[PDB]
Amino acid sequence: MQRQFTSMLQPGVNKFSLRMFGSQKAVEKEQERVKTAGFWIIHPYSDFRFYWDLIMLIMMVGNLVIIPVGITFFTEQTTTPWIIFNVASDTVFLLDLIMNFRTGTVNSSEIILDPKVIKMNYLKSWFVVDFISSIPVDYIFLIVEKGRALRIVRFTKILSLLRLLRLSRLIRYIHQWEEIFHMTYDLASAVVRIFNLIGMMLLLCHWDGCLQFLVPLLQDFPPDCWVSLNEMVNDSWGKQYSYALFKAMSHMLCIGYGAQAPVSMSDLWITMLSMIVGATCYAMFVGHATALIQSLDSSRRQYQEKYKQVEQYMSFHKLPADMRQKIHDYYEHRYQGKIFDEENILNELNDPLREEIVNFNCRKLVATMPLFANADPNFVTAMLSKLRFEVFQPGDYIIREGAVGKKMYFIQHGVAGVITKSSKEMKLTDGSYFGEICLLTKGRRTASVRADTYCRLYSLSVDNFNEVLEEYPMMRRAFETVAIDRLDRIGKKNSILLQKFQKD
Amino acid sequence: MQRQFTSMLQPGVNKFSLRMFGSQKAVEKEQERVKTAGFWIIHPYSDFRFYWDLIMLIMMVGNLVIIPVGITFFTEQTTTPWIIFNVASDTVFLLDLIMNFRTGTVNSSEIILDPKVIKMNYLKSWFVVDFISSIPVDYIFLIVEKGRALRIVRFTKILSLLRLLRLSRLIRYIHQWEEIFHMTYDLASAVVRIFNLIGMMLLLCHWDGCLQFLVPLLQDFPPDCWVSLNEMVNDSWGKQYSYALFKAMSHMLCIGYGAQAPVSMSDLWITMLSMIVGATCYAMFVGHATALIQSLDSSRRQYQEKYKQVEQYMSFHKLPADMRQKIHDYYEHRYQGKIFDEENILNELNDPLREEIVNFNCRKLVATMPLFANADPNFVTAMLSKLRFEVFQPGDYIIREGAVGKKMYFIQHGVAGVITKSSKEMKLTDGSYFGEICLLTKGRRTASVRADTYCRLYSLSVDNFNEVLEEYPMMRRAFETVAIDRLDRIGKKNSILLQKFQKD
Amino acid sequence: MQRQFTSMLQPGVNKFSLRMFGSQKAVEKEQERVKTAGFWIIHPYSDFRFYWDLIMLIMMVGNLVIIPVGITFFTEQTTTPWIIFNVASDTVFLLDLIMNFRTGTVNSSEIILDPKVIKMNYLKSWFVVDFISSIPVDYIFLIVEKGRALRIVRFTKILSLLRLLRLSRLIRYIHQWEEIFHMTYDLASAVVRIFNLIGMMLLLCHWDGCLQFLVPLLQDFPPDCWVSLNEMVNDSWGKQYSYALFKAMSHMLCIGYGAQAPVSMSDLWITMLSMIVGATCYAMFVGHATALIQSLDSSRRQYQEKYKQVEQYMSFHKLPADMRQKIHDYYEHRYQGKIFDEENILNELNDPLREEIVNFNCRKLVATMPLFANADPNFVTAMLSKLRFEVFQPGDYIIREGAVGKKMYFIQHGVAGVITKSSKEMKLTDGSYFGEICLLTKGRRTASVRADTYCRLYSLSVDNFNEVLEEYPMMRRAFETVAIDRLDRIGKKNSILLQKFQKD
Amino acid sequence: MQRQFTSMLQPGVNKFSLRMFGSQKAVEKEQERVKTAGFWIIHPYSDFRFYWDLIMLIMMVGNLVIIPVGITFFTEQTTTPWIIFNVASDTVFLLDLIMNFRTGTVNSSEIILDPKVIKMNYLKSWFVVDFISSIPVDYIFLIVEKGRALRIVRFTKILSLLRLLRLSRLIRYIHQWEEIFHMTYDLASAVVRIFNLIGMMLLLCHWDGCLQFLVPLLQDFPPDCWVSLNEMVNDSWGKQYSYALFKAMSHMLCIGYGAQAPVSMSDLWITMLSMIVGATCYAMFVGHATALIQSLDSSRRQYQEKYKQVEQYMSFHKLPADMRQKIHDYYEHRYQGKIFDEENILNELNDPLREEIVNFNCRKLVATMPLFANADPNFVTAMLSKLRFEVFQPGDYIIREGAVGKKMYFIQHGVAGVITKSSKEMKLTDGSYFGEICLLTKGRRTASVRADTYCRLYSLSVDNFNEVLEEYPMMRRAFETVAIDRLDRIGKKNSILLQKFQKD
Ligand SMILES: Nc1ncnc2c1ncn2[C@@H]1O[C@@H]2COP(=O)(O)O[C@H]2[C@H]1O
Repeated sequence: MQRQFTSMLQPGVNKFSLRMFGSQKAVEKEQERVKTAGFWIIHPYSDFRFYWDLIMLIMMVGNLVIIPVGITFFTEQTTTPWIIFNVASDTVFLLDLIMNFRTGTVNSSEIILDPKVIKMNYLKSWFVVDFISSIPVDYIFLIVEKGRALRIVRFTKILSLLRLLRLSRLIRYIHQWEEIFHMTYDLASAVVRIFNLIGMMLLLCHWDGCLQFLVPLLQDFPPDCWVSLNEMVNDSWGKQYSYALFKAMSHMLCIGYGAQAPVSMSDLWITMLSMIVGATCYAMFVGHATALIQSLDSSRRQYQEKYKQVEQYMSFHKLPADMRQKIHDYYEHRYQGKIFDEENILNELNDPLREEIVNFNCRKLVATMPLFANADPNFVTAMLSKLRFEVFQPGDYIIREGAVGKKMYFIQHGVAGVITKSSKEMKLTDGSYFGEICLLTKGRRTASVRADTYCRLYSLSVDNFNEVLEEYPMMRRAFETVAIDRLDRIGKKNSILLQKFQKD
Repeated sequence: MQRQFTSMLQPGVNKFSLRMFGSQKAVEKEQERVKTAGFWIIHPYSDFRFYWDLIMLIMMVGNLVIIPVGITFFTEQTTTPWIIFNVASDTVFLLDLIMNFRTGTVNSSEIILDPKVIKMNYLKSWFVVDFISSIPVDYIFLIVEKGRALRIVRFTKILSLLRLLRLSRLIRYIHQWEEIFHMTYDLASAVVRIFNLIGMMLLLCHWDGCLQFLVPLLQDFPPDCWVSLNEMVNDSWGKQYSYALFKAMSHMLCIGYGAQAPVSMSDLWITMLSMIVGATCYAMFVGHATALIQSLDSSRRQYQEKYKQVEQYMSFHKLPADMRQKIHDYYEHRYQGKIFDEENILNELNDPLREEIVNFNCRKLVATMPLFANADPNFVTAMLSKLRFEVFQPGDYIIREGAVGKKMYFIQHGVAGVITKSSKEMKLTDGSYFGEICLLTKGRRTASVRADTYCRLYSLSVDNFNEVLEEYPMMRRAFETVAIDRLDRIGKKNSILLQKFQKD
Repeated sequence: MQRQFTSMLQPGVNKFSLRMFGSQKAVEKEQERVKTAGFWIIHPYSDFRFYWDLIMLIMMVGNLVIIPVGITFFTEQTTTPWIIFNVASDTVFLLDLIMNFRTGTVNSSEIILDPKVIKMNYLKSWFVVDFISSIPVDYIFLIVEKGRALRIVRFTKILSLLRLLRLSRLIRYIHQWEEIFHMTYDLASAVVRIFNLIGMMLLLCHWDGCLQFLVPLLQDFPPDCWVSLNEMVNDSWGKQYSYALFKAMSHMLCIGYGAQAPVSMSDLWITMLSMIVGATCYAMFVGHATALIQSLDSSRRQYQEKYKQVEQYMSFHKLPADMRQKIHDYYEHRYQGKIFDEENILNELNDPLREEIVNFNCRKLVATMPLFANADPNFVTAMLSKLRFEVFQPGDYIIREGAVGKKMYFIQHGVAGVITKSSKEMKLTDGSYFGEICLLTKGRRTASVRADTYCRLYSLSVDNFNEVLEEYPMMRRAFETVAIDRLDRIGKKNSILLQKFQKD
Repeated sequence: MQRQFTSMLQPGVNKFSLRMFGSQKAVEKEQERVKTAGFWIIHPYSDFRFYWDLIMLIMMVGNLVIIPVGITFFTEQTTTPWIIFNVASDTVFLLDLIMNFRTGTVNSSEIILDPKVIKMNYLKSWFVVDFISSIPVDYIFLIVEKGRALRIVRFTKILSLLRLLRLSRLIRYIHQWEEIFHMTYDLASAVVRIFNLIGMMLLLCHWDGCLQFLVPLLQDFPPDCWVSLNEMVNDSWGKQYSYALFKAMSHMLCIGYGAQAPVSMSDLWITMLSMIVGATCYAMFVGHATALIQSLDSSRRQYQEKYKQVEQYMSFHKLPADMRQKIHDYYEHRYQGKIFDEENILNELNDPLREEIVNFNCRKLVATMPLFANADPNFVTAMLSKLRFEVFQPGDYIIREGAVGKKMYFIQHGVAGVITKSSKEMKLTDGSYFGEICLLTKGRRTASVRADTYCRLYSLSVDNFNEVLEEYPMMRRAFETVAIDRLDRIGKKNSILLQKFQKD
């Protein structure tokens, strides 16, 4: 199963991968490139690499949690199981270190050159810290000593603490994979940021708890320390840890001290350090929280902000209360508490998508109308692209009689009434259009039109209409025919239209 | 009164409802849809549902407040009145649970399918938690036991604590109804968010207060606990609660500990937990406050921000101080400390509304002018739509003599003076227009015009004017006539105009 | 001096007033309106009113500071000087109350109707609180009693505390005058908001300090209170106040308790209340600070944000590093770290201002050029309005030979070199223009032009140029002449131009 | 080496300098201006000045750190080394003061007038504070005394504290140079702001630590002070300082008190003051942190915000889930999680840069296409400027057969298939163009085109195409030829094209 291994090493065709590299052909090229170095090089966005990093993360986390505690509260640090654990952990880290040379880096296109690009760049960047972390230094030191004890013991713990420098690597890994996870699952940034901070914060607290206890151990439990004053040196490890952790935590969240304020200088300085660390962390957390909160209601906030401008405008012109109310109502009907700019979004989209959206919007209208179903779909598409959405309140004159008409209408939803001299009352339903005659006749509006209820209309401008009809002269005839009947019903004969019909 | 009940079950025609569903016809359709399931199904936006939720909220709140306290500070938990209270409360919750199957869900259109849509979705979503909360588990356990006591008693309290899981339901309800309340009364989001948080925070504090006391009770008041060290075990319930609450509250708001720092591990851990809960809550509160504050002065802030850009621009070109001052003055006059973009807002509005606004703005002007009152209102409307607002400072040449004039003017407010060679001094008042001759003659400006005080003018561009006058050729004649007299007064005869008049 | 008084009562012609009311004539109208009610009514924006409010504010502040302290720490509350102070203060407040009926309200235009508008609205709005505050209730109570003592004494202090309800009025006044002060001196909003909060916060702290001491006094110094445990009942007033204030302050800023955690319930509850008040206040302060900070660097922040978008764009297209660097350099040269949009700002301004700005920008250019100084200033104005600012980096081909030229140029600043076949090297200085021939000839570019150093140019488009020259055909001749000489120098004869010259 | 000195005094030609002054010629002018005053005046942006300020900053920092400590914890303040240090420090400050008269100020152009502009402005601005700081006042006082001791000693320390007023100058310097450093290295503002605050905060803490100890020293260690209660008067200086610092720091970060709550009034008041200082500082820090955090993820946040609007839009129209998914996919492909507006950025850039960018984008396309490599580069440039980027998803009809075609295409990347009646299957690769025939023929689309995979296309509109081809009629012929072959292959003969070819 070498082929399988090879496949694993190369980048898979994931959704994220596709997004990164565009087409699938492009992905293949990357794979081919990878193939140059055999049974050695690993691509940064590979599946195997992901798995490896996952493996690392758990282990790393454990080490960060467990190691300090082990160093501090357990004096028997040369016992079997512990030793076994340590060596094994070190091995994994060593392996990881080795892998980083095989692993490709990303800066432009990813650096796939094995001996030159990856090795020489990594050796001058992060290799120094990593190497120290990977190797078991304390054990080496012990071996050296082998080939007066208290001092040695004291020294060893500090040396062992070098194994905690793996945190940097962990951080790096998190930063890498989190970016990848944004391009997969569409994560909210703020949430992610807060979670990381929380993880960091807790870790720091833990370290402080360990650290505070540790200094006394290192300093041989002097009587003016906090451990000796409470008389909990001979108490169980767990209790001590808890107390230490509590002490650390208080400083972090700005509560208080331990049993008493620190007496000895060493203790005092440690406390101060913790406070400095803690307070800053807390501040950062607060900031993060604020950011998160702002993000969460950003959609709602924005709308309100936009509306505020409208209010200000009104104030500037000193409009009557009634008028203001009307405007407010209109706004409510139009946007329904949702900020967006159709002009921008539609522009951003491509043609087919736009068509799809438009069709969905006006599907009902299309179904209703007799002209739209029979004619070619291309014509329909042409028509619906040029439409512009409008909302009218009840008691608004949509068209006034005698004016110069720039735009016709299409009733998607609601009921509008027609008013003409000696025409009684005529009411229009959904899937009806009005204002077609003034654009055809090139004259004035034959009669007034006023909305009965709230009317949701799709307007079409004159120029657009003309453009549409230059492409499809057969559809104009139908329109003309429709107009003529309406005119007859009304009682106002348009002569030009009649002439045109005769000609036809 | 079954009809009434049915009506209640169906959605009413509220303002919010109208907003949601658009037209009233649409609302009727929803009602009809609801009617399919008889004496069973309840619509989410129904009036009855609202009332039910209101009923729940009070009760729920009471339970959240009262239950924990009861569990903790009252050992006599099997007494009559308490028992009566508990059972009754449980009944209501059970009823509510039953209702959720009858209640429709909102995701698109609301799911009105009774046996399939509502029941199967809710059973796999929130039913598990709810059911546990509703049932009186402790009593059931007791019954089971009936069909050594201390342990049982200890167990029972924890079981009873399951009744506090109703909080989730409460939260859900709040989230639902708050959305509805945004679409009714136009609430500020930030305020709402803060209030909810406050409610939550207080509740949490209360729980902590209860919780802290509770552990000692559960653990049988060990001598190293905070209750036994203060010697307030046998003190009255209320005092204990207060002290406990105080302790909780301090941790929340980051003040301090109780009488002393916790000695026993159990206490210590509890304290730590509280601190973790408390600190985070505080941070969240701070964030919310920040958000609120930003929202409150957002209208003011924005203006300032906008102005800052202007200042920066000036700095970039390194303008003289005098010039800068002038610009500042202009800005002050123009916007009056109010950020808004007329171009956007007007576009957003529909035609009738625009007309109304324009009319209100220029009502005074219309009243003043002799031409506007006599002519058709359509013409007036056409004119006023195309107008563009402008502000001039005293000592600014509005028109310079001999230039090519692109726009005429209309004095809404202020006083402007005309300057011509051997024309002495002429001053114009509100409701007067100037700059009409260059657009009619299609030549140069006959004389200069300079503002006396601050002038608020409505400009009309040449193209727009032409457009207006192609529709109404009768109004042009009047303009021409007006011009001729003015020309005569001046002493500069325009020949083309004269010719036109002769022709007429 | 009744006339003077009358004048004072009426609104003065301040800058703020002018801004509010527009023209000075308008202000006069307001004064006339005011005149309807004689020796009675006061305008809200009057000078006298301002002075009155100033007088109030100091007094009010003093009362807020002094009264609580007096109530608490001085048992001898019936002494002479104190009595004198109190009565006098009350008198002023009573007078202020009376004034509010005379004072006009602002909602639209300000309500100047004396008996109906001002009196009936204020009587149902804020009169209840105010009246109570104004009257000396404690003294009245004492009088009543006159026409067992300890209880009475206890009662009286609480009654006196009603005089602290003037805070509301103070707040109102501050809110009023701060708005006015925005329209005078162009204050930063955030700063103002923070200052108010600080004032409020300190006041609250003071009250808490007083309040904490006060309860013990009211409760007769019970031995389980904080005052009796420290044994500072018989200590001097000042020390007590300080300690009390300290205690209050700690709760506000989240430090700690007093000497010990509160023992008695009353004390405990008070402490809790203070904490609730304090913590919230602190949160608010933090929010305000955040807001202020964001405001302060908003000009800088915005620029950075804008740039970030550019960077993102570059990243999207995956541009070479060199190219990116070039772009960065260009950006630096163009905007100089200053965000602004000329297109918007210029549109916002009126014509004369624009002209002034343009002239200032291109004054140097005008001075340099021989054509601009001799010709009419109108022509110059026309030219300079249509110009568009551009920046070029050294080594950029401004014009390439043989291309179709849409725009000519004007060198404001920097040095550009001309490159033609067998033309050697020609270098242009400030106040020189190039690219004029392609627009005149209506053909192709005669020769290439490349920048030597960083060149700051003003471009003029073809259409604009044509527009300019239709108005002024005499200036075209000069241009033609200039071109011809250049052509001769080059060695490339343009025939059309020659023909035109011949015709001329 | 006087020439060198002179050079140093004058402004160097740095990058920052260039940015400030534009061209290098301009810089020379500044130098010339500087030359008017000889061996005296120093320019604000000079290199020497920078160095001087750097020198000051270290020294100033040291003084701020060291002086207070010296004043407080060392009673032997008249010893040799200390004296030597003090005098030397004073000398430097005196020199700096002298320099400020020689140093030019910046307000517009920098004030280079030596006796009038720089001296008279600085003498009325900041000279008062500075002078006091510079002079050794304590020593002068001592001298005066020379030409009962305890009181004198007490006095002297306070006088010496005047030397701490150099902080203002330091602040000023920082504010100056930080602005300069923004215009050099493109620093993130937020980071800079936070760092300054941190520096300030620490300094304040230090001062508080010193200050707290100092009052006892001044007050002669009264037994009710915090130093005497802990019995650490005779302890070493360092320990005392640490304890004092700790005490200060706790108040700053809101932890607690020292050993006990303050007993004496003096101590108490000091503590309160510290708390006031501390809390405010902490709040400010929090605000700064928040600002920083918002800045850091602003690029990411913005994108998310933008997307939210899209989501809202979708919600408003109530689109199907499938459709929504499609839209999401499109968005992901198009922008790749990166907010930017090409329309704005490109407008902001100049022509050459745009050309460069466009060329880089379409270099591959150019390489691919046979027509583009052979023809003139000018033509290519013309073509590529007018192109518009578009993205298509697999299964989208790019062109539908029979429609009126407004735009042709260019396949940068991906694979698109052509569909015609009885044409089998034809597939196009990168560097191929389609949609050219409808623009040439001025008719309808000959056949449909649908994307196979994700297609990245560059569209060219009809009008733009026409514009391009009016300039280059030779390139049209090639296009026609290409079309004809394609038509032949298809089987649909276009007659007009054929006619044109014949004519040619
Ligand atoms: N000898 C010259 N001196 C100054 N400018 C020139 C000379 N020759 C050409 N130019 C300018 O360089 C430009 C090149 O393109 P145009 O033909 O648009 O217009 C040309 C002139 O404006």
